[PDB]
Amino acid sequence: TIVIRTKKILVNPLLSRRQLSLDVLHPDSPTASKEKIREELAKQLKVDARNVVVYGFSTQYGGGKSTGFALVYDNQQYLLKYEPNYRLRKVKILGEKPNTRRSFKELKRKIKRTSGKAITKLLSEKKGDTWASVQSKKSDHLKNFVAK
Amino acid sequence: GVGKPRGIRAGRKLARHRKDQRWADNDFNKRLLGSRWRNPFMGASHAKGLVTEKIGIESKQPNSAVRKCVRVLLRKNSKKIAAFVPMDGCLNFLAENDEVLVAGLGRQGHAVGDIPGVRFKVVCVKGISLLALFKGKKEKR
Amino acid sequence: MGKTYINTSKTYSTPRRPYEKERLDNEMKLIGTFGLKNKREVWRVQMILAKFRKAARELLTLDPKDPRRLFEGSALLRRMFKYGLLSEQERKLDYVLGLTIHKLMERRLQTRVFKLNLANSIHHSRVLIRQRHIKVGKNLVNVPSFMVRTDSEKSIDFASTSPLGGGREGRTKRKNAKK
Amino acid sequence: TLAKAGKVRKQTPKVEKKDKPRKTPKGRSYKRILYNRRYAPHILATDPKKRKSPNWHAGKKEKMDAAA
RNA sequence: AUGGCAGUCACGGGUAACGGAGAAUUAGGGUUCGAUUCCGGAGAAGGAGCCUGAGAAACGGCUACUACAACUACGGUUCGGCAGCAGGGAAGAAAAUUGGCCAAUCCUAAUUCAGGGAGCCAGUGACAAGAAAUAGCAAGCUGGGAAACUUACGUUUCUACGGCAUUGAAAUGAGAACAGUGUAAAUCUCUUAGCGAGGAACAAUUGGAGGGCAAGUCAUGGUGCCAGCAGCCGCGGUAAUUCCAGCUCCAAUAGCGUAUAUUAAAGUUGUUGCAGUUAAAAAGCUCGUAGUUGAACUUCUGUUCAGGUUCAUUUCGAUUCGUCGUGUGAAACU
Ligand SMILES: [Mg+2]
Ligand SMILES: [Mg+2]
Ligand SMILES: [Mg+2]
Ligand SMILES: [Mg+2]
Ligand SMILES: [Mg+2]
Ligand SMILES: [Mg+2]
Ligand SMILES: [Mg+2]
Ligand SMILES: [Mg+2]
Ligand SMILES: [Mg+2]
Ligand SMILES: [Mg+2]
Ligand SMILES: [Mg+2]
Ligand SMILES: [Mg+2]
Ligand SMILES: [Mg+2]
Ligand SMILES: [Mg+2]
Ligand SMILES: [Mg+2]
Ligand SMILES: [Mg+2]
Ligand SMILES: [Mg+2]
Ligand SMILES: [Mg+2]
Ligand SMILES: [Mg+2]
Ligand SMILES: [Mg+2]
Ligand SMILES: [Mg+2]
Repeated sequence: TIVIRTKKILVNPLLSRRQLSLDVLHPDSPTASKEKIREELAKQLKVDARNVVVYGFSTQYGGGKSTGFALVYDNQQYLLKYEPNYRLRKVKILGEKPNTRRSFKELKRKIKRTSGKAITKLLSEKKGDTWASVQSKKSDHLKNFVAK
Repeated sequence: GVGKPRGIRAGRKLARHRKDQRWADNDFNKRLLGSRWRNPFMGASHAKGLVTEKIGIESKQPNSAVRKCVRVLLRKNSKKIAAFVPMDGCLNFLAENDEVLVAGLGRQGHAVGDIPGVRFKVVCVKGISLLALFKGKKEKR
Repeated sequence: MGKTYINTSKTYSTPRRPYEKERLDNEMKLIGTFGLKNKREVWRVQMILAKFRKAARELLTLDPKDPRRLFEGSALLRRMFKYGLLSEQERKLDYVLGLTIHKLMERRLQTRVFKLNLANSIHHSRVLIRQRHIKVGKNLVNVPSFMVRTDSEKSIDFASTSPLGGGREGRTKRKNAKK
Repeated sequence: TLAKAGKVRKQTPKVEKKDKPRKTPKGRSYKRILYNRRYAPHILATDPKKRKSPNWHAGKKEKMDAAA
């Protein structure tokens, strides 16, 4: 199978995590799937898989070696507060990313031309996804998850 | 010594002298006197125009021949132009009043040794490169 | 809003005299000797040899004990060594000049793969280092105009390529229909 | 004149081109063939003062065979 | 009060002139450009005026005029100024999508969560730059050869080799693709399984073949000073080496012609580095303030010490693949 060598590692107590460079050796098989790399790593570190997030990879011009960077968080409860909204939909935890631009630009249109009376109403119709909403969803992953 | 003065204090002199004695150069005297801007193209490299009529011109000295030429009207400039239509059948494509793209022949001035007072080449008919119309497998309207 | 900042540079060099009988003859005798493709390549090489001598002359213009020369001179030589253009016993800058384009041409992935009996020809080799059939260092080299450094001239095989790994390109397409 | 436009071309009998027997290698190959047909050591071998013109083979079938 | 500036060029005019950082070619010295990512300046239709503010004469704020753009029930109105992006019109030789997003870089705000055509993504994109395929190997036939075997054209062999509408299987990106990587998403690249090359194929052009300028001594066809070529010499008037075209060749080659400005060749604008009897060029001749240019003298010199430096060496100690230390002489430095 694969052979991973961990390369450059820092210790960030601030965001409570350790950052490391990864060098996957797959001489034979094609680039490793982030997923599979996620676990062969968690095993060498001996840490829950979901508390280890791996991002950015490459693949030297045909040679079976891929470089990448990963993250080790101690509390998935920390990981959930720090990681980016986009990395979460990626583990299928946060979800969708609907097209805000267009409509938001159009509401600006109406609102900029009204008095408070209606404005409030309009606002009660701008494409969802509040941050207040992002949190409640983040929170639910919090309680409902426990293990390792 | 020679004419030029060799003083370390006389730089000014030599300087003004060169700036002066330099007008004796046509290449200099040329661009320096915004001459390029007064020609029919107004400095330009190419010019669009409408065919005023296909006329023919006679060769000079040891040559005797009917050269194909089109009298063109440049657009923003608005001047009468003498334009030589290149290769063999060429003029057979230029229909009177079509749009033509013209450029000069070897340094804007002397026409090809053969031609008389023609200073331009015709490269496009209705916006269709001539060469293209010259080779069957290319284009035609 | 386009504001690039990467850098240009032409590897070319157009010659003044466009039809030198004697010059063209060498370029061709050269292209045929090194399995080149276009005259360009040949100039690409001359242009390189240039940067070296122009830097050698630039340095010779200095006192023999110039902080600059002493440092840049040596480092230039050190580089002629890593690419093996001058032999150990050819330190002195003055030698940087007597460098045949023929010599610098010989230190290419092309010229090497062939002179390493690793190919049937100056050409055979050319399509090879192309089909990936050749790995150098810990990486694979595809570009025939590689500047083969001395140190790594050992590491030159075919890692996981049909002629060492596991072929089946023209083979597969072949044997299946035979039946 | 005028109507005398392109008198020549119109009068020319359109001959056709010899449909490529095989192919003309385009790439290092062509430059290779050339290297061989002229600067290959057997020609640089015989006098450099008595070697033929890269087109004396004007396409002459009679001198084409005499050489080969 | 009467000064202030000026041939050591005032004042005035031109500039297809916003200044720099820099850009192109360069023996040296030069020549020509700099709208254009940095900086500084100026401006927002022209022009003046102003509110406000710590801060602008702002201008994606306001007032009037000149010329305009949008609506009108013609009373009146516009948060009317794209030299911001995306787009039209116009000009013209000439320059892309009325796309995506806030994920990265930074910015702004009451501000860890909000907004940003800054900016980044992507589309268009041979401006331009980097790497690079259009084939490689071998059998056989065969030219060459060649080393040989050897008085002649014959066999062995081999080789820098070199040819082929003959042979043969390996190789392989273009291509096209489940996966993975990458991404805000999407496209692409990269890794990679199933599929993917043998002749009009899966592909080279462009521009020439008298001279300059590399390449036809074809006894080729058509044309007949006509059509046309030609950068400059010159081609062409019935046997064209330059036209039209075939063939074969050459050159640069995913590129190659052309037009124009510009650099070098230009010691053809020359300080370096020209010319001036006759080729262009000494004024007809003298005076003469500006300018340019100016003779020779003023501690030289000697002795000794010292630090290196070099160089020399009928020479010494060390090391090696080329240096150090020691001694003399010498010079000069100090
Ligand atoms: Mg948002
Ligand atoms: Mg004449
Ligand atoms: Mg492979
Ligand atoms: Mg002025
Ligand atoms: Mg300027
Ligand atoms: Mg600016
Ligand atoms: Mg200032
Ligand atoms: Mg715009
Ligand atoms: Mg952002
Ligand atoms: Mg935001
Ligand atoms: Mg407050
Ligand atoms: Mg882009
Ligand atoms: Mg390119
Ligand atoms: Mg995919
Ligand atoms: Mg075959
Ligand atoms: Mg051709
Ligand atoms: Mg021609
Ligand atoms: Mg011809
Ligand atoms: Mg003839
Ligand atoms: Mg040229
Ligand atoms: Mg001149």
